[PDB]
Amino acid sequence: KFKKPPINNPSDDATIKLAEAAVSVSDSMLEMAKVEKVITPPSKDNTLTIPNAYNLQARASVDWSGPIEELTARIAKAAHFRFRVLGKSPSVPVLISISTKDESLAEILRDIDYQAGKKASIHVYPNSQVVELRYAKIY
Amino acid sequence: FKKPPINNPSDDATIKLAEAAVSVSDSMLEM
Amino acid sequence: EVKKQGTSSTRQFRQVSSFNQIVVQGRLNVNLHTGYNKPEVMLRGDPRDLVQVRTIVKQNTLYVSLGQGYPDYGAVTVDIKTKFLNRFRYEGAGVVTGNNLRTSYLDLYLANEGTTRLAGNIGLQKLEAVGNGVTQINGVSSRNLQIVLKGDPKVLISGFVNLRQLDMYGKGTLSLYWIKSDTLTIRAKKAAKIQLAGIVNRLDVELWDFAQFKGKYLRAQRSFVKTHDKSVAEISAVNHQSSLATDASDIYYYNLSKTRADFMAFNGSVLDMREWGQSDLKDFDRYNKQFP
Amino acid sequence: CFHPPYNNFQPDRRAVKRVGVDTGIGAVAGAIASGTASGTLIGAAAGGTVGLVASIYRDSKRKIIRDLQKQDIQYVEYGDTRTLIIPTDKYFMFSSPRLNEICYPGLNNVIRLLNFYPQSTIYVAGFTDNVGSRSHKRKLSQAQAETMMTFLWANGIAAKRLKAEGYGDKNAISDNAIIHGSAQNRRIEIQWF
Amino acid sequence: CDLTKFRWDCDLPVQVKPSPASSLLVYCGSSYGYITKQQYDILARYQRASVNMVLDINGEYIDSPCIGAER
Amino acid sequence: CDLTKFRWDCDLPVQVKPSPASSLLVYCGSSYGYITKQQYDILARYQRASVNMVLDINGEYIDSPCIGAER
Amino acid sequence: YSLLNEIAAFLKQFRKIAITVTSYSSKYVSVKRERALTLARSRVVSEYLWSQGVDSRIIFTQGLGSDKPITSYTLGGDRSPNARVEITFRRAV
Amino acid sequence: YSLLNEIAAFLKQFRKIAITVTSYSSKYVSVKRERALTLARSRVVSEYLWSQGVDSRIIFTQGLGSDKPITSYTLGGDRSPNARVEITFRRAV
Amino acid sequence: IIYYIQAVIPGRAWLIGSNGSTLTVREGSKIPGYGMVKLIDSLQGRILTSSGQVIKFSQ
Repeated sequence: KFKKPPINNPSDDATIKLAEAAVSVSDSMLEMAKVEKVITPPSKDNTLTIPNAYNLQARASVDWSGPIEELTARIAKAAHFRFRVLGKSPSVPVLISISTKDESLAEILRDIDYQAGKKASIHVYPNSQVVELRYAKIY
Repeated sequence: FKKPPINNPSDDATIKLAEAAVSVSDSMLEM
Repeated sequence: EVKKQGTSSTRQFRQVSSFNQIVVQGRLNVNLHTGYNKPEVMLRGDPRDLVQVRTIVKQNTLYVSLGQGYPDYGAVTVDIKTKFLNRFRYEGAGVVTGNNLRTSYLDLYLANEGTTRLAGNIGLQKLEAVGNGVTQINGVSSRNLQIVLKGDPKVLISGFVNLRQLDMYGKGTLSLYWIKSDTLTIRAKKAAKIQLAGIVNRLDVELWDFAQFKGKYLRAQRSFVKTHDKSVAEISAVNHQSSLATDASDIYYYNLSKTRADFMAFNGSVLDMREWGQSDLKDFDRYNKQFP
Repeated sequence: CFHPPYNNFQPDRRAVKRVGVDTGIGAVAGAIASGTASGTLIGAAAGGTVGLVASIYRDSKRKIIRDLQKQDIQYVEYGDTRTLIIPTDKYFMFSSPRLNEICYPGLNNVIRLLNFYPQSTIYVAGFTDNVGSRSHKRKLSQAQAETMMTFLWANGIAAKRLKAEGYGDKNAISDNAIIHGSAQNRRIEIQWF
Repeated sequence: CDLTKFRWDCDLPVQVKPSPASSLLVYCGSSYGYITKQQYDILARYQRASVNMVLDINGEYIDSPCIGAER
Repeated sequence: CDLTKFRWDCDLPVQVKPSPASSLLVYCGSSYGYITKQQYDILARYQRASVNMVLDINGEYIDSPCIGAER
Repeated sequence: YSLLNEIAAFLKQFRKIAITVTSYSSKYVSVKRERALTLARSRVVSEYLWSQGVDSRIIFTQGLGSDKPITSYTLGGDRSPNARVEITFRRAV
Repeated sequence: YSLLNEIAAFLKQFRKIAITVTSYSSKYVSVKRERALTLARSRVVSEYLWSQGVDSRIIFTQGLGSDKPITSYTLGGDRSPNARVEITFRRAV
Repeated sequence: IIYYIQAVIPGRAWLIGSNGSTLTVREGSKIPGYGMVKLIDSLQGRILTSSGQVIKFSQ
């Protein structure tokens, strides 16, 4: 008999078209990220504003697609850090969607801060055991 | 007896869709 | 045969031809010195063992052994000033001291509690200890070196060593302070303690039983670590790490290699054992995440 | 008799198990047929011989390759350079170096086939499709190839006989512009002499 | 404290005034006191263990939750 | 090199700086080095034979394809 | 894995927002060894439960080593009563 | 030519853009002799395959003489295992 | 000149140069650019210098 290794389950043309579109989108995203990085490379890491500590090395697998504040509060509670909020929450919510698996709470907070970007910023003070989410001074 | 993931990409096109999503999320994070 | 005790030590001067291998037996003190003087030996001791001591040079080897029996002599000091050294073998529970022994290659073969001290740039390629002897070498530079231990000695080495192979069959203890190796192969069998610090391009460790390999601070680019029943190894791989713990064995990886693959057979364990509090603790990636 | 997760990397014993069962059934049949010690011995000998021939068949290289083809692993022998192609899609957790232990029959068969060549030099090369970044594909293929190499080394293969290298989308045996070809490009190849 | 035994029972004295020796805040509900560095470390260890650490004065419960604050 | 035997296994040292002796470019993927005229000739012979000539540093694969460049 | 499958079915029976998987063990070598072992165990169990998809937005993981035992009978190794894995959650609504 | 006809039918069963016909042979006289012999053999086989029209835009031809053997058993002339003609192609879509 | 650790042991450290110049440092010693060294850390691979900046294993 003659065979080749990857004999997977039958695929649908809906998934096939979605896969082609997703590959094109991924290539465009790659080019865009590369050109922006060349234009202006990053200079500062957010590990300064979110320094890791003990009990921030507890791990979590998150699947979240809601406003930032509830996820940050849950992360802080699981890290046994008091949650503090600065600034006025905007009328348009700072939605985040983090879909990870088995990564530390400090790394999840870093991802949340990066995804928030110019809308919100997460800081961690380990001496005070405080996770602080501040909504930027736009408006 | 261990069972495979329920959401495991086991389709010829689903696997490519999933890696494309992974790459898009990675490039988003880099941006 | 008469007892040496009851007399005071006296100075003696004896002429010795140029030599390269020095085999010493029995209990005594051996001192090695280097200078502008010709090959010379002075034996300080009671004026009764000065004739019972045999100092014979044949075919570039000097035999400092017992002569006409061994009634008693353990307080005799043999200080040899010589510009040529290529080997050293000692047995008989003595005290050996030497410094500034410039060399390109030699061997030390110690046996039975030879308290040995070296304080020079001794570049060697082969080491051997029968057991129960303490070795302290301060300053070694080699492009290859091999240690095989069959007893229970305590040898510690300083300098830079291009260690290649290490074999342990007894309850020995060994330490190296800085090593710059390309391919290290360590095989430990029974209750052997090994400690090595430095860099390694490809390390391959096989511990069999009760063997401890405190390889932390020995950053290996590639690690091939296998531990068998009730053995402990500490590794700090940098690029690629491959580990297998068979049963009741332990592997602790103190560094997060870019790629990691560990396996457990019966009850073996491979743990991270990092601080969790380092301000720069790198987290696992897509290519790092292995779930035990 | 056999632990499903790699049998603790311990030697496997289908031959002895099968011959033991065969002598057991043969001795039982002979005892039933005769009721005598000589008849029981004859039945046990018949069971031993039938188990010997059955295990000689089932331990053959051809049967191992047929079983690997029943699984989703391809075998290619061109000259004296033998290649096993193992799909990452089935033998690896999605986009991760984690080996798929649910497919342990295939991994055990790969190890058993590689055991037939104690002197061969094995190269394990990893490949991914065109999706993702260049660095991502390089790193992922390297990690998958390294995991397979570590599995080979743990199951009783010397560390000197193994080399693991990871190419990205560089060397393709199919067209990445189509779905099935892109899937065929996601593979690990084990080459030995 | 004794942290393992079975019931992890232990005692942490509290100093209300911020002494140079004990200047690390602890918020026992709405009532806050000050303790030392070792006391804060072991309280944080108990918090990681997720153990209630109610404030008692003269054997009388006053406030339930204890959370470390600025050092 | 040994080009026939069975596995055509061989080794080519690479000098990063363009020395007068070794000034012929080789593009090992994205990493480029310099080699000599005889080395370039035998590399081109292997390229004609269509043999992968991956770059290895300390026994570690770095970059797959080798293609000759300007002399 | 059959036991883990039954536990995954149980977790799938409820709707929840966050599960927590915690690991405790008897003291064997050192506090660091126990902590690392327990964190690895929690990671592995959480990974399997996550793969056997449960209706859980977050699955927190932690190992405290030998910090909070539930029984004064500490004799034994993994057979000891206070060497365990706790999966705790709250039913959502 | 019956074998070449079967191979031509096999090639016709697929759609492709470029085939490659390569020749290797054992060392007989000199490197130039082997190279010329292998190139001529590839030329002739490619000519016959082209005449028995296959759906192939290009049919590359080459002979490396004795450059890439596939066996350590070099004993023999044309009976040597590594004295062969390789027809390699890729199915187009 | 930038410095990275090649290996470190409790008591002394071994550093490599920007171009590959080896160097060995005791607990208190001197290196160019960084001045005086006052603390080497073993479990965490960092050495503190009087210049106010830390040198760590290169990535």
